[PDB]
Amino acid sequence: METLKITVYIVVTFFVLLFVFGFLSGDPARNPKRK
Amino acid sequence: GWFDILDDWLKRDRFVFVGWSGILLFPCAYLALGGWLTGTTFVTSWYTHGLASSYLEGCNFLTVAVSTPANSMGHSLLLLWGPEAQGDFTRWCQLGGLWTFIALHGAFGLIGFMLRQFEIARLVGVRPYNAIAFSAPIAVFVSVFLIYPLGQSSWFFAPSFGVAAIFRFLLFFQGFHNWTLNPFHMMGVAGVLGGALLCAIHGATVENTLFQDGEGASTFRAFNPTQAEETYSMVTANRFWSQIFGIAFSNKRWLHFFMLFVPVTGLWMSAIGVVGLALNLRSYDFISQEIRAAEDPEFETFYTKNLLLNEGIRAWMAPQDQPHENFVFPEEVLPRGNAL
Amino acid sequence: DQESSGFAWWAGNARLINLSGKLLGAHVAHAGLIVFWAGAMTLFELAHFIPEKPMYEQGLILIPHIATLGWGVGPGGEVVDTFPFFVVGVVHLISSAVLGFGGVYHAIRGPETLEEYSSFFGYDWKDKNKMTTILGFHLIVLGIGALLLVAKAMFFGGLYDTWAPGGGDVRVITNPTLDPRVIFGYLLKSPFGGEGWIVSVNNLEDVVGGHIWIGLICIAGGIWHILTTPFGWARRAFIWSGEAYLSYSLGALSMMGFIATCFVWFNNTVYPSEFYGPTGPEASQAQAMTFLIRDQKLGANVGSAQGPTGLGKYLMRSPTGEIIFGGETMRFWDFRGPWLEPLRGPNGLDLNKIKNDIQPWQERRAAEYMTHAPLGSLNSVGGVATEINSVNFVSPRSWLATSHFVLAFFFLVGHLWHAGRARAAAAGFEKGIDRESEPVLSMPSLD
Amino acid sequence: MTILFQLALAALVILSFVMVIGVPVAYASPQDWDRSKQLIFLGSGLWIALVLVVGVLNFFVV
Amino acid sequence: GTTGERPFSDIITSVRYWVIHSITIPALFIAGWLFVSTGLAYDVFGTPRPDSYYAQEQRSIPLVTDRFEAKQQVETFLEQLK
Amino acid sequence: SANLWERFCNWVTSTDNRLYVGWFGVIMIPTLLAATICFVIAFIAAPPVDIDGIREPVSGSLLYGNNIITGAVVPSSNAIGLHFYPIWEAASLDEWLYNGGPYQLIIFHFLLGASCYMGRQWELSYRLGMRPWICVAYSAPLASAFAVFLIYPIGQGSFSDGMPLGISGTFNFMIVFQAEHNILMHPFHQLGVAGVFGGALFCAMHGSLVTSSLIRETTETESANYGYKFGQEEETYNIVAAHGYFGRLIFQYASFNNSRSLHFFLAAWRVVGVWFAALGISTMAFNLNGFNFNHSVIDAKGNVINTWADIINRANLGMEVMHERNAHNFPLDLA
Amino acid sequence: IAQLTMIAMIGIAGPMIIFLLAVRRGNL
Amino acid sequence: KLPEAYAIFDPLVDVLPVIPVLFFALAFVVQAAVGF
Amino acid sequence: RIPLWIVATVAGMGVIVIVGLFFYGAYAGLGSSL
Ligand SMILES: CCCCCCCCCCCCCCCCCC(=O)OC[C@H](CO[C@@H]1O[C@H](CO[C@H]2O[C@H](CO)[C@H](O)[C@H](O)[C@H]2O)[C@H](O)[C@H](O)[C@H]1O)OC(=O)CCCCCCCCCCCCCCCCC
Ligand code: CLA
Ligand code: CLA
Ligand code: CLA
Ligand code: CLA
Ligand code: CLA
Ligand SMILES: C=Cc1c(C)c2cc3nc(c4c5[nH]c(cc6nc(cc1[nH]2)C(C)=C6CC)c(C)c5C(=O)[C@@H]4C(=O)OC)[C@@H](CCC(=O)OC/C=C(\C)CCC[C@H](C)CCC[C@@H](C)CCCC(C)C)[C@@H]3C
Ligand SMILES: CCCCCCCCCCCCCCCC(=O)O[C@H](COC(=O)CCCCCCCCCCCC)CO[C@@H]1O[C@@H](CO)[C@H](O)[C@H](O)[C@@H]1O
Ligand SMILES: CC1=C(/C=C/C(C)=C/C=C\C(C)=C\C=C/C=C(C)/C=C/C=C(C)/C=C/C2=C(C)CCCC2(C)C)C(C)(C)CCC1
Ligand SMILES: CC1=C(/C=C/C(C)=C/C=C\C(C)=C\C=C/C=C(C)/C=C/C=C(C)/C=C/C2=C(C)CCCC2(C)C)C(C)(C)CCC1
Ligand SMILES: CC1=C(\C=C/C(C)=C/C=C\C(C)=C\C=C\C=C(C)\C=C\C=C(C)\C=C\C2=C(C)CCCC2(C)C)C(C)(C)CCC1
Ligand SMILES: [Br-]
Ligand SMILES: [Br-]
Ligand SMILES: [Fe+2]
Repeated sequence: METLKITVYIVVTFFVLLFVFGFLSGDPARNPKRK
Repeated sequence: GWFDILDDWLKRDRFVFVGWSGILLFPCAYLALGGWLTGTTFVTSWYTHGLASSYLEGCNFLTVAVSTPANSMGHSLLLLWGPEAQGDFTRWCQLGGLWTFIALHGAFGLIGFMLRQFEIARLVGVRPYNAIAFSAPIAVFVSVFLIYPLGQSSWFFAPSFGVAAIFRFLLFFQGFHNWTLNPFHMMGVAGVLGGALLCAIHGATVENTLFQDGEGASTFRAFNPTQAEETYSMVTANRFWSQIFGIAFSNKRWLHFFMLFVPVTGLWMSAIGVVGLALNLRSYDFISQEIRAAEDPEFETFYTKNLLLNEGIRAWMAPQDQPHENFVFPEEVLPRGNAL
Repeated sequence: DQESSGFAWWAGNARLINLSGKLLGAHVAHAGLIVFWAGAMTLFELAHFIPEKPMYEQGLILIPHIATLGWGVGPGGEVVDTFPFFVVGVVHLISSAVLGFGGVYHAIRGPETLEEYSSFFGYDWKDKNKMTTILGFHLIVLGIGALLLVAKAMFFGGLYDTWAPGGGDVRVITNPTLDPRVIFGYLLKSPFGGEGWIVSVNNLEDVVGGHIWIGLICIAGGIWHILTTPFGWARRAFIWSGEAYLSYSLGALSMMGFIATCFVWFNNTVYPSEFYGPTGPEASQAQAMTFLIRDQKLGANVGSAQGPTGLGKYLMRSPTGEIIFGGETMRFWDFRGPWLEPLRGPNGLDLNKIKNDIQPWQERRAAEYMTHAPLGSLNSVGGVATEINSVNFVSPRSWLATSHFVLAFFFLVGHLWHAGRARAAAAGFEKGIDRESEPVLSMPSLD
Repeated sequence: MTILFQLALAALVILSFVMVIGVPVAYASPQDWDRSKQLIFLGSGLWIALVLVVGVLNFFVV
Repeated sequence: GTTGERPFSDIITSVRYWVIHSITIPALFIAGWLFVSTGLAYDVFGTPRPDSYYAQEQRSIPLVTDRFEAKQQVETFLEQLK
Repeated sequence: SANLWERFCNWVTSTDNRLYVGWFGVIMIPTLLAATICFVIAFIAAPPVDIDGIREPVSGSLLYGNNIITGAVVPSSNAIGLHFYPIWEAASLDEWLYNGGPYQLIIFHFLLGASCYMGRQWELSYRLGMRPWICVAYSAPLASAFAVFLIYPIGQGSFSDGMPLGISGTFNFMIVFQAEHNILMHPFHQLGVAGVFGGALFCAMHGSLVTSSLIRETTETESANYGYKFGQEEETYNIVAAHGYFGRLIFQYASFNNSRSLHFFLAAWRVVGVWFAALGISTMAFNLNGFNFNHSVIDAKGNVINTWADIINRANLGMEVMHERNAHNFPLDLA
Repeated sequence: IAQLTMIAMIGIAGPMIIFLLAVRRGNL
Repeated sequence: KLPEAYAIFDPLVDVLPVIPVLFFALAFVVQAAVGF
Repeated sequence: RIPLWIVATVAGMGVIVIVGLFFYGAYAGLGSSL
């Protein structure tokens, strides 16, 4: 069982990072135009 | 043309339009809304349900109502000059008289009012889709206030005009009828929910689509009333859902006629099922189940669980709920879990 | 001169672009209002608390707080003198003056702009540091209070400890816990049933010895935001609108109301059951505890008493293999408190201590928490949903849990509100889209 | 001095019910903002005091 | 579009209104309050005085037994309590 | 040139893709799928689950409770209450099965993911210039479901009492509620009905009137729902032609004049109360239940004169007693 | 017996601080 | 239970807290006097 | 000519005050719990 744990955590992690690191660079600009 | 003289006055665009409908709609729609309030605050049902109705008795807004008549009555329309009260407001008041009353006047008020749509939309000149949409409601009321009672025992068992009064009606159904398990009612639900979902999906789907066709930071001054064309671009909003929830609209013409269906529709559904409860002809059991349950102390489904509730919400109820059928319930006899 | 130039009415409020001393004296307005309730209702409780009758059977929540620090305490928790309560109550109503008085000043006769007149007390939302500055400042003002307790538990009258050696009795915390891990640990783990983020605080030192760790953190924070302009990444993200700032610091609170409502609902320590009510779980355990006792006395053997479900009538094993009351109370096995702990052992309940060490007092305390449970009725009617009209108490812990939630909830939808629109200012969608250049009209429509 | 007390705060009672009504108008009404603005420091002197009067006075209760 | 609208949007501010109505409101308020303070209400709808629910003794409930002679029952069921 | 990540970050935020994979989506999708497929299967073959503590598994399902109204996904078991039961705990997947393990995994997912939909429901509100408060009307939704999956549980002991996912489990979950919290006697639950029983009432209108006012584009040759080719900036339906009616139904001033103050009101009614309800349940998860009038109304000597809501009490006491029979050995249900 | 007087006074206080402010005219 | 010498005052303080509701409730009195 | 505003405040007390009697009569009325 325990072996699965980590696999699962990793995945979870791999993503959040994708969520956080991702939402960071090139965002407040992510739209059509800024007026 | 005296006929046109009366007509003439009637349908004359007053402040709050009167109309031919006005001669039916308005009176009944009065003593009803009225009668409710009248008994709500002055009359007791103590001689039919030995319970307090009016605010005078001490009752609370929630705990007040014009309780249906004693089942001893039947479906007799308790006329004031009805052999029941023999003609006597005070008694006729005590024998529940107001019920058949409130119900029937409201009956004709609901009639008079649906006709209140057909009149206007025909003068003003528009599709009869409003009045048509009133079918949903005439059904609901008709199903749960006349047919139900009529096909059952007394006028008694019919809903009673109040809050806690109908709240009862609810549990009642969950109990000996197990309404919650009916295909129909499970659709009424479908309507009354989605219809609301729509009412809002579209509601705020609008407030957040429209354009800057006004100046300030508030949308109230924004164009209208009917001038410039359309506030929300049904295209810019479209691609919003077609990419979020997968599928969106096109053609506000239908989105405005599917908004009608949804509720007026589902609401009619239940109304049918409800007629089914008249003849107790309801959806209570799942044969395939009771039989597989009978011979196996190890098979339990929510269904059975729910099913046990009923007995509970019935054994304890009925007696003090159905006074006229002198229920005598020993302490033992009464079902109930262990320790509670 | 507004409403025509100002946007809307209901939303009429909110005028403020670079600066405004009106909204200044408006936060210094309302924020006075708050001080008023503090003292207003306080004086409304002391004006009630019967000589001696459960601090919770009376609608008291402000008092119950002032108590936990140790003002009017009493070996057991029984108020000793209805005076400390009064001191704050008025020191507030009076306090409502200063914080109130000048509130109405900056609001009508106060100088609008904060640039034309003063220049240090004048901001501008786009001003990155002015903003980043004031921050650490109020941060510093928190690091201060963050130390009163330190000095309230260590010097001016320790807190009321319901985990004292002989019974509840305001002792003075002398050994605050300064072990960076245990204190930095709490937050660092425990999310669910096993334990709570921070809702799980065994002793009153892990708190004092910890509030110390925070009174510094936010303090050494002023010396940082005050002393510093944004770093290099956060420039991006974190849109710097005035409105947005409202959300930024808003949805925080929403998170706090939640992490709040929980503390009162569960916590036994910072929320002594003696001043407030008996934590829900504590109630459920009171039940079994009682009937376990009522029964053992009748001559029964809880140790071997076989349940009706076949599980354990009074006791059973836990997924950890420990002993815990039975029936349904298993739902609350994680719960802990002073009246049971001694009647506890090395593997969970101890069949020995549970047979004779069952000291007399516990049976009753264990009783009170049974009768008085975190359940009631809107119109205050204590007892299960369907109890006759007689007792009418409704637990404070029940009241603080509910209340806050409704608030902390809405707030979360309140943060959405602004943090989502304010994303449209620095974008200009806020007011809709432009009738001529709608950004979707220039996109390769997927189909 | 049990007696004279009751009036010491029953003084800061009618003072502020009045301060509540005054102060406002003084920043809103054109009826000379300066004469009212000065009478303003009137009760704000009794205020500071009148409470402080109930101040050390409060200790002499029963 | 077209509107045969009468005054309204102001008639509350009407100087004569809050006058010939500073007499009609309270004259209506107490009018009813008496319909109550008298006890008339009861005698009107038959509603029981909080003392006239169960007779001083017996614990039954005057449930209307039949349907055609209902009133009669109520009759004797009323005199009952005494 | 931009490196490969700067691309990823455009693909995920591209306003082009068939269905937007917003950042939130990066946690929404992976989550949502986990749940669904899990549920979707254990809804088929769901080994006998034992919700309430007592070891007496009640497994409605298909490959057992061969039915659609019956079966559902059964909750966690008191035993491991409010405790996190991570599939990887059960010393045997068979163990993770007995103890409702499948439930959680799914719930936490559909919960958090819905939160993700909540968010990624605004990612376009921004990624595409337009007012952001669409996602806000989705608050009333989410929150609720949260109230019936997370709040009530945290509130009481363990998830054991958390809206079992399945038609009939709903009802059970509900009936229990009504019997432990006079939730039908709530001025909150009122507000769910209040609005829900409104949106239904109103969806019928705007849908009514609108359709009730359409120009003239085909003459029953085909249908009338063609009086609008998509994209046109005109408004197939006539506004004032419309109001002229409702203003004429209930006196004017009562029918809506401005169209934008209309459509808003449609999120106004639903969301406003659907929230309340969401709060109501979430409120009682702490035991501040509906009104208590049991006996309330009294007599002179003291006889108890019955309040309608007294009846409501029996139909409650009834369910009260029978629910979770043989699962508690004492007289007071404090959960 | 009844401070129902106090509450109404405190009440009428601020809703009539506006009256005087509107009858004296004063940029409200 | 208000310290003796102040008993004469519980009569008022008893209505003290219920002020705060009045304050948002007040910001409305004004706004109508200004027709919004 | 009475200030349209005061027409709304004097009345908004009528309900605000009557419902207050109402809410009291529920703590001592005939519909009390005593
Ligand atoms: C691991 C992966 C899971 C991911 C989850 C995905 C779903 C996310 C959706 C929303 C975010 C949820 C995040 C976690 C929610 C935690 C809920 C919970 O039950 O948390 C569990 C803890 C446990 O607290 C209790 O803590 C107790 C500790 O006190 C006990 O023990 C103490 C120490 O001995 C004392 O003795 C005390 O007297 C005694 O009572 C016990 O351990 C109990 O077993 C324990 O339940 O509670 C608390 O953390 C409350 C305070 C912090 C948690 C959050 C607060 C409220 C959050 C609600 C937000 C959702 C609302 C819906 C949103 C609406 C629209 C968006
Ligand atoms: C760098 C200078 C500076 C400092 C030291 C402060 C300090 C403070 N500001 Mg502030 N402010 C500043 C600049 C500053 N401000 C600027 C430039 C602006 C915009 C122009 C503002 C706008 C602003 C608003 C809108 C508000 C504040 C408030 C506050 C107070 C926060 C209340 C609190 O922390 O809980 C109190 C808890 C504590 C533990 C405080 C510890 C005791 C300390 C403060 C000792 C102070 C001694 C003295 C003041 C007596 C007590 C003060 C009183 C506040 C109790 C705090 C006193 C809030 C407030 O309270 O005002 C009504 C508030 O609403 N400020
Ligand atoms: C949130 C914190 C905060 C901040 C950043 C400010 C900032 C400001 N206030 Mg201010 N104010 C506040 C809270 C705050 N106030 C509160 C809570 C009240 C009501 C209790 C007031 C009442 C008020 C008035 C009536 C006036 C201001 C003025 C000002 C501006 C210049 C005066 C000044 O600030 O002196 C800086 C503060 C000090 C240097 C501290 C000195 C403290 C000494 C020891 C005592 C101060 C006098 C005190 C003994 C007598 C008080 C009476 C006073 C009203 C004259 C400046 C922008 C205006 C001003 O005076 O501008 C020239 C002005 O007329 N305020
Ligand atoms: C909690 C902190 C907080 C703060 C500081 C603000 C601040 C602000 N909000 Mg706001 N808001 C919040 C939480 C907050 N909000 C929450 C939790 C929600 C719901 C999730 C909202 C929803 C919201 C909306 C829809 C709007 C604002 C707006 C505003 C701005 C206008 C100020 C305003 O209109 O008040 C001054 C007075 C009022 C707003 C009236 C309040 C009293 C109401 C009308 C009750 C009326 C009584 C009557 C019985 C109501 C019947 C019930 C019925 C209304 C449902 C202001 C910046 C407006 C804006 O966009 O500008 C910023 C705006 O349109 N907010
Ligand atoms: C309690 C919270 C609160 C606070 C602090 C404010 C503060 C403010 N609002 Mg406001 N507002 C609120 C709630 C609040 N509002 C609500 C709920 C609504 C919805 C109706 C509004 C609707 C609104 C609008 C439309 C406007 C404001 C405006 C303002 C600003 C100017 C105030 C003014 O011109 O009044 C003038 C003051 C008077 C006419 C007399 C009021 C009497 C005083 C202020 C009360 C005295 C308090 C107490 C009884 C006396 C204390 C005694 C003491 C001296 C000892 C100011 C920042 C204006 C602005 O420009 O901002 C957007 C504006 O146009 N508000
Ligand atoms: C006429 C009588 C009546 C009416 C009108 C209602 C109405 C309501 N009751 Mg209710 N009730 C009644 C009688 C009634 N009740 C009685 C007699 C009882 C006794 C048991 C109850 C007990 C009861 C309980 C315990 C609860 C209710 C709740 C509700 C509300 C649920 C709807 C809602 O709020 O949405 C909010 C919910 C959502 C918006 C769902 C969230 C959205 C998720 C994500 C949907 C997921 C979609 C799915 C994943 C699809 C995936 C893809 C798909 C598209 C293919 C609603 C207002 C619920 C409530 O009010 O809390 C909110 C509730 O918990 N009732
Ligand atoms: C939630 C319950 C519910 C109520 C409160 C309700 C109320 C109303 N619906 C109306 C309309 C509609 N409802 C419609 C579809 C629906 N309406 C629904 C559900 C309701 N509709 C359901 C959800 C469908 C949608 C799926 C259509 C579209 C219309 C109309 O267009 C119409 C409208 O335009 O409204 C603005 C209004 C017509 C007024 C009228 O007929 O007066 C005449 C009748 C009178 C005055 C006498 C009352 C008649 C009744 C039988 C007497 C009962 C009196 C007592 C029972 C009072 C009850 C109070 C106690 C029981 C507590 C009225 C405000
Ligand atoms: C801010 C507004 C926003 C909109 C939402 C507001 C929703 C508020 C809902 C409140 C409704 C009930 C209030 C309870 C107060 C109370 O309890 O009054 C009761 C009667 O109530 C009532 O009479 C309710 C009045 C509703 C009747 C209106 C029906 C249509 C007629 C209108 C035509 C006008 C031309 C009587 O009280 C009783 O008082 C005694 C009996 O005399 C008893 O001893 C008890 O105390 C009992 O409570
Ligand atoms: C501006 C504004 C406003 C407001 C504001 C504020 C800020 C508020 C408030 C308020 C406040 C902030 C206030 C205050 C205060 C109060 C005071 C200042 C008072 C007093 C009182 C007293 C002092 C008392 C009491 C007492 C004593 C003394 C002791 C004991 C006894 C007794 C209880 C009697 C309004 C609403 C108009 C709206 C608009 C804006
Ligand atoms: C424990 C304890 C204590 C203390 C503690 C503390 C003091 C702590 C802490 C802390 C903490 C616990 C903190 C916190 C927090 C933080 C946070 C909360 C954060 C965050 C943020 C975020 C999350 C964000 C944002 C964002 C995102 C989200 C992503 C991207 C974008 C951005 C960046 C914007 C004491 C002893 C005293 C008491 C008891 C115990
Ligand atoms: C009976 C009868 C009749 C008629 C009738 C009537 C005429 C009725 C009525 C009536 C009425 C006409 C009643 C009434 C009423 C009302 C009331 C008693 C009310 C009220 C209330 C309320 C409701 C208030 C208030 C409120 C508010 C402000 C808050 C929330 C909402 C509400 C609305 C609740 C005749 C002789 C033909 C025949 C015999 C029988
Ligand atoms: Br059950
Ligand atoms: Br139990
Ligand atoms: Fe529309």
